[PDB]
Amino acid sequence: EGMWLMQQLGRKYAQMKERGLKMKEYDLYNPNGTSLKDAVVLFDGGCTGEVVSDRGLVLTNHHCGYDMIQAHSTLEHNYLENGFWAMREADELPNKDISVVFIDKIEDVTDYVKKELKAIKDPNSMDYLSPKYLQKLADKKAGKNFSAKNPGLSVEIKAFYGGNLYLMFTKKTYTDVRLVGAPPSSIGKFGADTDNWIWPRHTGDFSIFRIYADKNGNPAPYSEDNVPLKPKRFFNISLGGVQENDYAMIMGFPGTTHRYFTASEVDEWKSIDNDIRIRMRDIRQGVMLREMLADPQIKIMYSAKYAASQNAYKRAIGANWAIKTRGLRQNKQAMQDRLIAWGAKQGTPRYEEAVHEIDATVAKRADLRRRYWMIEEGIIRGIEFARSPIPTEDETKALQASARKEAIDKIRTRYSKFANKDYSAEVDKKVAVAMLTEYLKEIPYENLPLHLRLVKDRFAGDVQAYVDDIFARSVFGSEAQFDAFAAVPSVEKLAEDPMVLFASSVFDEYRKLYNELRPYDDPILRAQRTYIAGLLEMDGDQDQFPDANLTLRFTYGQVKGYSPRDNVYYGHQTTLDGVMEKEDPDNWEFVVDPKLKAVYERKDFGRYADRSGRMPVAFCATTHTTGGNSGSPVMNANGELIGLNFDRNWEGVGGDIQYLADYQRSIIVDIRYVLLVIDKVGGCQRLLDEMNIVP
Amino acid sequence: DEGMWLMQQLGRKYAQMKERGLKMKEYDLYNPNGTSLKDAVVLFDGGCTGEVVSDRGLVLTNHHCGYDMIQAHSTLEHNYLENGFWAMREADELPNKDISVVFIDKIEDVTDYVKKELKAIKDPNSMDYLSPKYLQKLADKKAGKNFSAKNPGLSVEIKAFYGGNLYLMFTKKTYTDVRLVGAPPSSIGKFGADTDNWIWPRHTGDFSIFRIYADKNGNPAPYSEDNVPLKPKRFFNISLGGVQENDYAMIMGFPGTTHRYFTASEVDEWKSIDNDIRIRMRDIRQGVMLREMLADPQIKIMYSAKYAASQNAYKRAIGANWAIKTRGLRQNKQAMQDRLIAWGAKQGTPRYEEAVHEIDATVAKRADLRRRYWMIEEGIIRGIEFARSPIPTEDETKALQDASARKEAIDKIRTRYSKFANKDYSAEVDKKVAVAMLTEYLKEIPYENLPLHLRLVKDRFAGDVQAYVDDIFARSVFGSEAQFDAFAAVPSVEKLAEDPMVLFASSVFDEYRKLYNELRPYDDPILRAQRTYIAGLLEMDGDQDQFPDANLTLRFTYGQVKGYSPRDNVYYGHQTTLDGVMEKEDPDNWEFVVDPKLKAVYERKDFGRYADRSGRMPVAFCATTHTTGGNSGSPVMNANGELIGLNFDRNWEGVGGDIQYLADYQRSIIVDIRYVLLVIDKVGGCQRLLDEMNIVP
Ligand SMILES: CC(C)N(C)S(=O)(=O)N1CCO[C@@H](C)C1
Ligand SMILES: CC(C)N(C)S(=O)(=O)N1CCO[C@@H](C)C1
Ligand SMILES: [Cl-]
Ligand SMILES: [Cl-]
Ligand SMILES: [Cl-]
Repeated sequence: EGMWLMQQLGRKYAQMKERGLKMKEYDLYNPNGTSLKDAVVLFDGGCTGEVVSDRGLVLTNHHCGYDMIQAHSTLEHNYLENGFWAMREADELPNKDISVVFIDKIEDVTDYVKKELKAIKDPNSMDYLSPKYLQKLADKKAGKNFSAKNPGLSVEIKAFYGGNLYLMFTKKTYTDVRLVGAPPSSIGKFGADTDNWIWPRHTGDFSIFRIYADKNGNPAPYSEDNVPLKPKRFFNISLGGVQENDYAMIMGFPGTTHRYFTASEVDEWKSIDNDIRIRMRDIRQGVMLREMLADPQIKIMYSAKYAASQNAYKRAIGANWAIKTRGLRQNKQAMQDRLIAWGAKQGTPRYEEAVHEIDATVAKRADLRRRYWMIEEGIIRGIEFARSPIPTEDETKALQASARKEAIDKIRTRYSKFANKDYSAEVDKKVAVAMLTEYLKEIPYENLPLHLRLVKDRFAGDVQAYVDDIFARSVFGSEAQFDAFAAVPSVEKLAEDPMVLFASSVFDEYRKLYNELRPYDDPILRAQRTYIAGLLEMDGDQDQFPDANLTLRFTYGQVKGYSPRDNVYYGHQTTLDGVMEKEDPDNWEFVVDPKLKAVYERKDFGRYADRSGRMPVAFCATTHTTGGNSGSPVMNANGELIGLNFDRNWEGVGGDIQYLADYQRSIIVDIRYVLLVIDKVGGCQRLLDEMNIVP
Repeated sequence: DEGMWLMQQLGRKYAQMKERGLKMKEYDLYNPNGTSLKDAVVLFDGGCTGEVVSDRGLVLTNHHCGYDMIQAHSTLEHNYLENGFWAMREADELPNKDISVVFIDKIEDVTDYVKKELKAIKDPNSMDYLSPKYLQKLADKKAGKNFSAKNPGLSVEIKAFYGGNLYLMFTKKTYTDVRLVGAPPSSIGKFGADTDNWIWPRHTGDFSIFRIYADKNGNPAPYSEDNVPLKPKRFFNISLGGVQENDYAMIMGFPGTTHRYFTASEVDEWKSIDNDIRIRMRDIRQGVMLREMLADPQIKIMYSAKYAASQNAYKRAIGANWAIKTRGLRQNKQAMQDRLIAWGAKQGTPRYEEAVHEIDATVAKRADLRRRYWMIEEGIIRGIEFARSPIPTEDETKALQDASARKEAIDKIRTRYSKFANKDYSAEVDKKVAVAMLTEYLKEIPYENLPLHLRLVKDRFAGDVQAYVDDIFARSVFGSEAQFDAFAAVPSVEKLAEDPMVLFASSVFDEYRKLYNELRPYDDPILRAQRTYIAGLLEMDGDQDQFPDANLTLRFTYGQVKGYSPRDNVYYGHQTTLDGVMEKEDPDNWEFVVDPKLKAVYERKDFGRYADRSGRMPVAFCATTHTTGGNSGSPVMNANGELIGLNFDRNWEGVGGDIQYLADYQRSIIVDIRYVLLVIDKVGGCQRLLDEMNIVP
């Protein structure tokens, strides 16, 4: 059920041992010594990774190392499509802007932070959650020249439990992290977007990196003189596999959860956030799909934009399914009613006052939040010409010196980036007509961005005419229209341009709504500090975990499938046979790598197949994970690596608010499948040889 | 693999059935010389199965089987199709015109008699051995002089089995006064609607209730207010004990057709011609139709039924091609024929190998013609609505060329034009469908093989299909209402003779008939070779584990209540529940609306004695019985012969089961009798129907 702090391992250890954990507590996490925790990294700011060799080899997801694989891909060596396998360490590719973070030490600094906070005076101060304020406290505690006396090391203080607990992290950051191996995208991204959030899953979602450092193992930026890192700890690879009900545990960096939402916040999340995102994205995607299916050239230009819109659309559908069917609202209502009854018995009304302040803030910001999501989903991300060029103050105060030619070159560069090889003005006019028709039906005239008032006032309610006019008269409506403006540029032409006025008008409303809504966050945050303090004082810190905040957490559960619906059971494990069942050579998402298909036909599974002779691919577990847990190590009862977490089923996405024991699962790529691909597909034996593989 | 056995085969199967769980005595299930459970099974309205469930002639069948009767009695004031129907007294049961129920009174093996009569061979290539006219002359000769007059209600029929190696005579008793008694609302009767057709898990309460009426002596009689309910020889007892995984289950019914003795070349032909063309052409047709229906709500109303009708055999062809691709159907037919050929070589008889060779040679020779036939049938005949536009008859053209018969000819042509261009016809949607369908057709069928009018695409329109179609509608008398009325005011034979739509329709129907007539002669050598082929198969491996092909005659099948794994890591259990109906509820999707009375029964758990041991309300179950079209409405029996459900569908993964039974995928989809009784009770409130049934604890 939870995403536990490392400090909470002592308190959960007996429950974990009862659930099957065999390793000693301090071998998993030791606050004053080397432990398994030391082999876990924050990979490139938002993923998790793990050290799997004494030479700094790192495993993470294919989708986590995707940008690095793509940056090294060319028409001559397309690593994204064919995979990449460095046959020697010297052939491993450096990556600019990459990092791996080790959590060297973790310390509870609650009393220190709370004592420092007593000097505030203003009760409503938000310094208790300020990264700038907490960094000044972290620097004071670590010392004046800490990073100079301890190179590669840095300190950070974070708030937990709404500001009721503070931890200081000492981090070791390495920035020379090289690409070592990757399967082809047909394996690494087998499901592609069709299987995203889906279980059963048949994706070999892994990539391999290596941490490099100076001669002493200290962090150093890229240098040809850097040597592989010999770490304090690395994971042993298990080849024993998994069976149903086996104990499994994960360490990683879950980003965000909302476990302490009031019932009113669940209602708001459903009725505003999710319903607007679902309604607006379905309109956008519907027009886009019609156009992509009618023209193969439109499919090429819009495939990535369509897939990017679908990802959070599916998340919102899964989240709304949980609100509708798993009683999330009701369970938050029961959680807050229990605290209110306990507060009434203790003679302390502050918990009931805190829940009331959250409800009153939610109810007061309702119309504004609705207007914000409507413009963000409907226009800001819904219509491409909302992000068309807006001339700066510097650019107009140049057009009306020879700096007129420089202003036009800057505007031209932005026009060329908006109307790029993937932009269709015709598809965008169609999407805008459907999106604005919905937007104009939902947002009253007095609440519209100023330019949108022209639909009723100037165009007699004809949205199609309004959109046609924007393109017909705008300097960004076509290449010929821009070039005619660029030849004779007037600031009066730009100031009256229908597309400039639309873009300016919608961004002005988006910012005015953002600025008006920002003040409502603070009373809710302040009330949550009191609310969570009451919850913890009443039921304790065990069963109720602190919300995820991109910090190192552990979660434990079992390898177990689930029943998605009446008479249907999804087991705990998928096989290579499932990849072959899904093969469709004329659908790019489900093409099968010929070397992999041959391994399957010949049953060349070696030491990686299960006892039945079947090749496993992926498994699922009752661990509690979220975004940020991509690439996380999945451990055995003995702490040996059995897989990498890479996704979670859509039925469990409401698990960020309420864990769903009968539906929520972490989707994990089996480590045996990872090794079979490195071995029989990549032929990269040296990587197998440097890992410590246990029989 | 698993079969559809003749009643005659119950004796030789009985010990296997008993070891698989059957508890009832052989002659209680079927007895050729007495009353048995076979006497409670009926052929319902020519193509469904039904069963008698009371001593007062009450009959259960599917909702989709009694659908036309429920619809014929529905009005805006009493919409029985939508709200259900529950006659609260026998006098309130509604008569139905053109309905029938057929009882299989006697079944007799007449093989020796038919084979002796056949020896009077004028031609050794005669097809009389399979002729309904010839076999009826033999049935009439055996039954006697005016048998129908001496035994009113009874009739005799002889059918060929095993490709003409076995003949059975059936004595049938037909009743034509069959009244509507009860039906759930369509939201229960067709809950999955087209989305869940061929789908397991399934949550549909697919049942309807009728009653057989007869004269005072229980003899068949057409509808009369003086008719009384039939007291039958036998009826099914209803079980409330339910089902559990691995329980024995058996069915009796009338499966229509199978192709269990196809050669490997016939499987290849079925895949590469029949199925690939139907799939390719229907996907083009459906794709254009769906885009138009999604862009215009009025087009969705007009084309929903045509779209759904096209999809049904399209999904069947996809499921059948999945089996050919993944279950080795071709290979298993090849192994079946190679084994017979090896055994024939050892026996010194080359006739079996010669028979398989004749089938292969006939299949290979008719390939181009059969491809051209399926291409025109799927592509144009079925694919394009203006192919079925009016064609003036020889008598209509003669009437137009000096009498009052001119206005008679115009009124007949007008009636046909009005039926073609009806409230559901869109000329614009049809032009779009025709442009996509003809583009595919013209790419597949060479110029010299085209219907004559289609040659104008290359010759007159420079290959522009859109211009050719636009021209058909712009210049045709049937292109619009105003164009027809202008023709009707000044009709000339010459206008009709040069009409582009008339020429298109005539041209495509001429080619369709020429292909049909050229292909028909190839059926006979295959049929004659199959008589020898199946004779060899039976002489070699016996009439024990190879059943005769289905031919709309009474058969039994047995298996177990068991689910299956459709794909890697996915398991579909053997039983669905009322919770599955509630999970599927979508009030703004007509297919998945839930009846408010049913939703209340679920919320209150008002399941009575109908719920399972765990308090869950069962809906449907699936079994390893071997069924096909014609088995809708079939009784599903317990090990004791008690009714446990009604068969109503089969999963798409098992549709290849008409050629090769698929033990790990093929299932019969059955509505649980506990759910039927729950709906009659808590939804219909029709207690009298429960009271007349014999319900066993
Ligand atoms: C194949 C596509 C079109 N979908 C039906 S889906 O399975 O991806 N589905 C996953 C989650 O529920 C929906 C939001 C979409
Ligand atoms: C998109 C898919 C999942 N279908 C809804 S389907 O109706 O096309 N399909 C159902 C399974 O059996 C096939 C023969 C047809
Ligand atoms: Cl380290
Ligand atoms: Cl012979
Ligand atoms: Cl099978």
